[PDB]
Amino acid sequence: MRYYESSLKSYPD
Amino acid sequence: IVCHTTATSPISAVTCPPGENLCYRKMWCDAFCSSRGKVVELGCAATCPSKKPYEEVTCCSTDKCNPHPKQRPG
Repeated sequence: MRYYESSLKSYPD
Repeated sequence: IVCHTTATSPISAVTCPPGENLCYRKMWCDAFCSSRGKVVELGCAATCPSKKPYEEVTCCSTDKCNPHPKQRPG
């Protein structure tokens, strides 16, 4: 659930 | 030039000419600094603000120049 510095699909884990 | 907003709710590049002369990429840490690093909360701004403690704010003035490592292509 974040547009972190390595993912853009709201990943929970 | 337009900027994306990861700190609003979803993420989208909206023109921010009224006030913010450009965009800004921020980073820090969420509820718990995971091993994945911080987050990527860019947006619009008048000038790269915040720069005293550990806030790594950034800037970008170009056709949506706030693309972070989101959809890792390849």
